[PDB]
Amino acid sequence: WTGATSKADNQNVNDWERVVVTPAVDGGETRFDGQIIVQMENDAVAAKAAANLAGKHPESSVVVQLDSDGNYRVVYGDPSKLDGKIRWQLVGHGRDHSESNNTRLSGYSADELAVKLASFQQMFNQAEKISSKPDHISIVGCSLVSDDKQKGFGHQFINAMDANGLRVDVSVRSAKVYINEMGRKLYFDGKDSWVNKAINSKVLLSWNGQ
Repeated sequence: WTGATSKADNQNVNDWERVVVTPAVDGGETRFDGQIIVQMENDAVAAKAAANLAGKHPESSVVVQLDSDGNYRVVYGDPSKLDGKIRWQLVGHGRDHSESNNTRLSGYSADELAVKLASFQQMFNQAEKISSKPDHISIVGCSLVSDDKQKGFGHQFINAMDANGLRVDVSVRSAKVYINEMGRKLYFDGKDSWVNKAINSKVLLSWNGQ
């Protein structure tokens, strides 16, 4: 399991596909007062997974599509309701690329991603006339990748974010997709198959401040 084999389509946000959000009928409870869900590539799995996350908390979630140039569009929700400390969820495919140890999320190394998000933080709040900053960032991979490469990117990302002026807690996990004809939520193996895993793994990194 080495994530998606395709090339990340992360350019020209205005040409991306949009998915309708449907309010989850058993949403649940959440810590956060609100959240921004950032879809980082034009991919059907990512677009749907992003919409599914927003569905869980339809009244307090904002879905944003964001390309490599820093351009974005709000495809769901009301950013004006975002205030204070919130959650970010990043949705895309993890990919291992040949000549390096590391992994990349929607085309970006952890450092490149941190630079773009720090820029997005500045631009988005000013454009939308709001005062918000992430308290926690959840990385939601749409392709199955091993536990260790998940942990590796997470550690790189949380340090890179801090070097760009944003100290946030970071979690990393793989998303499941409900497969209607199979009637089950399954993981995409990054290539051509759905995978049923009995056990889900999630790593949570947090600043101690000690």
